[PDB]
Amino acid sequence: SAAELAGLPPKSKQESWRRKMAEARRQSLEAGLQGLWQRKVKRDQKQAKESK
Amino acid sequence: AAATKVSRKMFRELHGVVVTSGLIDKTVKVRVGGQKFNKFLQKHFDDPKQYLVHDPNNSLRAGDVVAIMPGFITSKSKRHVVKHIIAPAGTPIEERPPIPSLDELWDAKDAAKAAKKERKVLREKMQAAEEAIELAERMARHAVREIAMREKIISLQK
Amino acid sequence: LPLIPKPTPFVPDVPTFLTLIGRDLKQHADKFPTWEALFTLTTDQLRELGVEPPRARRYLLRWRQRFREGKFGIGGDLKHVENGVAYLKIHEKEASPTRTSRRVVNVPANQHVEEVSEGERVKVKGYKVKGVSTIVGPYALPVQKGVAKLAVTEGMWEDKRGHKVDGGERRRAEVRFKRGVAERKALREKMGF
Amino acid sequence: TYPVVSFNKTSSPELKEALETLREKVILPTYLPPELRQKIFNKKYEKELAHDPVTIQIDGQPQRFSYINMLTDMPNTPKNIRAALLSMKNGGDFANLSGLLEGMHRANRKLPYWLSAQIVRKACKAGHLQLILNMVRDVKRTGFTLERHETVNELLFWIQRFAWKSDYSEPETRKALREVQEILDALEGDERHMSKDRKRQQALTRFPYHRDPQFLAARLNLTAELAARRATSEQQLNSANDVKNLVKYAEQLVRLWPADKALLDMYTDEAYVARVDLRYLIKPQVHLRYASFTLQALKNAAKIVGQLGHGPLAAQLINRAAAVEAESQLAYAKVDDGMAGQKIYEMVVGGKK
Amino acid sequence: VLKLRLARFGRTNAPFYNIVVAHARTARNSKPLEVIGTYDPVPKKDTYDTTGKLHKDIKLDVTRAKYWIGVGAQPTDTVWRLLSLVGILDPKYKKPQP
RNA sequence: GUCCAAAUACUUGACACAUGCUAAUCGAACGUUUAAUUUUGGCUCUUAAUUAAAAGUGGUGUACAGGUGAGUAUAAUAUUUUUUCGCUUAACUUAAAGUGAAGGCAAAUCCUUCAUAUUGCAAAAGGAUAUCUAUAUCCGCUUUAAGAGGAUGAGAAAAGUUUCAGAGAUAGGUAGUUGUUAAGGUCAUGGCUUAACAAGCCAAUAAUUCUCUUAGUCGAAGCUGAAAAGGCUGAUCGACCACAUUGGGAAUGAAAAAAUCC
RNA sequence: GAGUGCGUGCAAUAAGUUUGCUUUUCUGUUAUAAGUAAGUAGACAUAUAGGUUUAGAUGUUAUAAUAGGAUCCUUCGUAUG
Ligand SMILES: [K+]
Ligand SMILES: [K+]
Ligand SMILES: [Mg+2]
Ligand SMILES: [Mg+2]
Ligand SMILES: [Mg+2]
Ligand SMILES: [Mg+2]
Ligand SMILES: [Mg+2]
Ligand SMILES: [Mg+2]
Ligand SMILES: [Mg+2]
Ligand SMILES: [Mg+2]
Ligand SMILES: [Mg+2]
Ligand SMILES: [Mg+2]
Repeated sequence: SAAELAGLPPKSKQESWRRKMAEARRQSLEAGLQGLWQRKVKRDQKQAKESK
Repeated sequence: AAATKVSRKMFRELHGVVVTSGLIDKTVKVRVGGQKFNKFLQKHFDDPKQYLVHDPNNSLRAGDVVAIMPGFITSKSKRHVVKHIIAPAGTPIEERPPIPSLDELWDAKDAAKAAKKERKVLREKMQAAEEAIELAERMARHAVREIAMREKIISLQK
Repeated sequence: LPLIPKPTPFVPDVPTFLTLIGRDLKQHADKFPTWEALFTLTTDQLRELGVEPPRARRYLLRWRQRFREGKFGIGGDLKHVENGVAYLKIHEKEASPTRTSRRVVNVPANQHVEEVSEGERVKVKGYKVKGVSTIVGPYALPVQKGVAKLAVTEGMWEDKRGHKVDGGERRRAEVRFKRGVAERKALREKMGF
Repeated sequence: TYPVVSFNKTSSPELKEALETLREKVILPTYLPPELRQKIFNKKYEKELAHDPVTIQIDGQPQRFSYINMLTDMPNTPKNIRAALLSMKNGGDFANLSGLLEGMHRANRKLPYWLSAQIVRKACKAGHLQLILNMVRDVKRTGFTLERHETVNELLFWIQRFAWKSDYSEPETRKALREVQEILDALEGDERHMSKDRKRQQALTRFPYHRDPQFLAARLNLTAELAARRATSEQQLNSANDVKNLVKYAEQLVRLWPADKALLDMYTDEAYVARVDLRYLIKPQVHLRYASFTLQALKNAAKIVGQLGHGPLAAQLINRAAAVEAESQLAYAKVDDGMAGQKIYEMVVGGKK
Repeated sequence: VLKLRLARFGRTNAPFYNIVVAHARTARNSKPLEVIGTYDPVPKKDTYDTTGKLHKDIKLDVTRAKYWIGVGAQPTDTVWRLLSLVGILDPKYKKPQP
C-alpha cells in the first residue's frame, strides 16, 4: 500500500491485520512460485538426463 | 507494430494425383495416400483421402502428379496448397502458368492485410473527425447563447 | 485451572446472570448453590444436575467462558446499579467555544452529574446521545429529560434463535392457504349458517 | 399518517377563495398516487377524465379530479398565499397555516426564503405565538424550518416582547425562558432545520445559530429578569439556581462576542453584502428592532453580575453595551419618524411606552 | 472461491481427514482440484515410548499450499490453525491471558 | 441361530401418500404498525421521542447440498498432444482513485434521473463507533489495473484418437450450399456477413432420411477368467447426462447450473 | 369387434412469441416555441415591509424530427376435435 511504502503506522487495529495478512500472502506466493519452480526444473532434468 | 504477419511455417509435403480440375477457379481435387490402423484386427488399411487444393494460377490439369502442403488456409473447405508438379499430364510443365512459390503467396496475404488496416485507420479517423466537427458545432450555438446571455448580466453591474 | 471471575455490580448473583442470557435457563437457578458452582462445574456435572437439553447446556458453557474474558453484554460495565436498576445521565463538556461533547454516564439516581468525580463517573459503552437531551441505546427507557434507566429484563443478552415466520419458505403457501380455509368456515358455517 | 389538509374556518370570503384554490389544485393532487397524478396534467387523457373523473376517499365522500391545464389552470402559489395571509384577523384564521404550509411541503414548492420571517411577524403581532411554535416543533409535517438567520431573530424578538409586555412577570417569563431553550436545542440537535442555505449563513458568521451571540443574548435577557426579582425555600432554590445560569451564560457570551464589536460588525464583512443572508440588519428600522432587547440584556446583566462581585464580567458586559448602545443611537437619528423600529426602541430602551 | 479445507474420510468412529483445494460451493467429498495433504485427528503414541506423550500425524505439502494462499485461497478455521502452527499465517484465535 | 465390530440395505409401480421436518439469514440497510415509558399543546383529546416485540420492504443465498434413472441410441462446432490466442462488469486475493445533487413509495444500501469520472461515451449509498477541556477510524458502495478461477470463442493451425445398441426400409444429400474476385467483420482464421459471377461440394459399399424394439453412460468401480483392445453388471464410491405429476414456455443473472416463476 | 403414454395432416388454442403497408404510449437526445404553472436568473422600490418587473443561461412545459423500451394487433403456438 502507498501508506506502507511511506513508513506510516497502521491507522487502527484492523489495518494492522490487513497489513499482516497481505504480507503473509506476499511471502507465500514468492516461496510458492520459486519453490514449485525448483520442482519442475529438478523434474525436467531427471527425464532429460534419464532419457538421453 | 500494428500489422500481424502470417506464420510462414513450412509443413509436410504429400504426393497425390489430381482427380478433377476445371470445375471451379483455382481449385483441384487431389488424391493422397494414407493408412489407418485397426486396433481390433491389428492390421493397417489403406485410407486414401481427397482434399481441395488451392491452385493459384490454374496450372494443373486432371491426371498429373503434384506435391501439396497443408496449413495454407484460403477458404472454408481448402487447407492445402500446391508446392510443385511432379509429373505433368497432357502438356509439359513449361507450357503452363508458373506455380508461385509459397513465399510469393504469403507476401500477397501480408500486403493485402496490411493495405486493409491502412483503410481502417483512415475510415476511423475520418469518422472521428466527421463526428468531432458535429460535436464542436453544438458547442458553437451553445457557447454563443451563454456568452450572449452571461455578458448581458455582467454589463448591468458596473 | 477454572479461574472464577468476581461478580460485577450489574450481575451480583447467579439468578441475574441466568436471567440475562434467557433461553429459559432460569429453571436451573436452584441447581447452583453458590456463585462458584456455576464457574466450577463441568459438562458432565451439568448433565447429571438436569441441565438439558444439550443446547441449553452448551449455551450456558459459552456465556460462562464469555464472562471470564470480560466480554459482557449490554450494561456490563455499569458500576452504580441499585437492586437491578441503573440510571444514565448526560455529561456535557466543552470541546470548543462552539461545540459540546455529550457522553452517556452512569451515576447514582439521587446525585447529579456535575456532583461526581472522574473515577465515579463511568461512560457506559454502547449508549450515545442523539440531540441535546435524548439518550439512545438498547434497553434505555426514559425517566426524565436526559435520564434513562436499565431494568434487568429476561433475555437481555440472549442470542435469539431464528424462528420461521410462517412454516418457512417451502411451506409458506400451504400454511397460509390452509389457514385461509379455516377462516372462511367460521365466517360462513359456524357464524354465517 | 396525518389527516388530510382541510380549511373549515374562514372569517372573510376572500380567505376561503384563496385557500380553496390552493387546496383543490396544489394540495389535493399530492394525495394521489404517482401514476394517477401524471394523468390530470395530460391532454391525451382529457377526454377520458371527463367520462370517469378520478376519485379519492377524503373524509367520506370521494373527491373528483378533471383535466387541469398545467400552464393556465394552475394558480400562482406565492400570490395566493400572500392574499390568504393578509386576510387573517382571527384566531381560527391563523390556525390554517399548519395545514397550508403542510400542503406546500407535500408539493415540493420552494417557498421564498423570507416567507418564514413574514409569517412569524404577522402571526405574533396578533397574539398567536403558540401557533408558530407549534409548527416549529412540528417541523416534520409543516416544514417550518428555521433556515434563515432572520426568522430565528424575528422569533426570539417576539418571545421576549411577550414577556416584556407584562413587565417581565415571573409566570410568563418562566414559560418564555422555556421557549428560547426549546429553540436553541432544536437548532443544535434537530436536523430538519439544517439546509444548504443555513450552512452558507453559518460560514459567513462563523457562529452556529445555537452559539450565535445575537440569539444567546435573548436567553441572557430573561435570565437577567429573573434574578433581579429575587437575589419560600422552593422559590429561593430557583433564584440561587438562576444566578448560576446568569454567571454561566454571562461568561459564555463574553467569550463568543468579541471586544467592542456591535451588531453590524460582529459578523464578517462578507455576510452583510448578500441580500439573501443577513442584510436586513443594514436598514436602521430593522437594526433597532433586534438591538433593543439585546442591548437592555447586557445593561441588566452587568448590574446584577456586578453586585455578586465579578469585576471582569461587569467591564466585559459594559464593553459590549457601550459599543452596541453607540451604534443603536446612530440608527436612531436616521430612522424615519413613524417606523416601527423607532417606536419599539423608544418604548423598550427609552422606557416611555 | 478456492478453499483449503478437510474432506472427511473413514469409517464410523474412525475419522481420517483429507486436505483438499476445492471450490466453496461444492460437495464436501467431491473430487477436488488438488489434494494438498492428509490429517488425522486422533492422536497417536510413539511405539517404544512410555513417557506418555502424544502426537498428531499430518502430511502437508507446504510449498503447494503456500501458492494457493498467495492467490486468494481461503482456508477454513480448522485448516487455518494447522497453517498457523507451521508459521504460514497468524493465529485466528488466541488464549486470553487476563 | 450365541455374541461383537465394520460395511451394505425397494434391484419391482417415475404407483398413490396422513403427520413432523430438509434454506435460511442480517436491526451496524429501512421505515411501518401495536404496546408500555417519558414528553409537548389544549383542557380523556393531541404533538415530538425512546424502548421492546410482531409482520414486512430490502441485500445475499435457495444456480450449493441431497434424490431418482422415467425419457434418452451416439462420429460430434466431440476429444486429446504441441504451437498460437481471445473473452470474463458478480464472488475470492493485492493496490489505486472516487464516493457529490434531486424526485417517487410509509422510509430506505429500494426504484427514476442528474453533476463529475485521461480527450468523449460511461459510475456510485449510505450506515456505524470513538476522541476533544470539529477530527480520526470501522463495515460498505462505484470505477480502474492485475493475479486466481471460469460452466469461457464456433477459438485457430498441424498430426491423431474415439469397439458408433439390435432389426428393417431409403440414392441421393447440400442452397451461403462449393469456389473465385472485391469489401466488411475478427487478436486471427472460417459465406462468419454482403455484392457480383461460376455450378459446384458431399456421397455411391447407405452419405442422408425413416420406422420399430430395448437401454441412463463410463471407470481394474463391482464380480469373474490362466489369458485375449477378456466377459458380464452399470448397487454402494467418483465423473458425466437427464429429470422433479404430465405437457407447453420465458425472464432474471457474471453464468440456468432452480425442488423457483408463467 | 375393443383399446391405445405412438407418429403424422388439418382446424383450434393458454403462456410465450418472429415481423412491421399495425394501436396507443413512455423516455432519450437534436431543433424550435412559450415565460401564464413551476424552477432558475437579473433590475427597481417598499418597511410591524418583503412588492413591482423583464429575462432564458441550467432545468420546466409544448411541438417537430429522430433513437430506444414497454403495450395493442399480426404470425407461430400445449390442451382439444
Ligand atoms: K433411465
Ligand atoms: K395447423
Ligand atoms: Mg426405484
Ligand atoms: Mg442443484
Ligand atoms: Mg454521498
Ligand atoms: Mg506429430
Ligand atoms: Mg455456413
Ligand atoms: Mg428406461
Ligand atoms: Mg447410477
Ligand atoms: Mg391461429
Ligand atoms: Mg409565471
Ligand atoms: Mg394437437
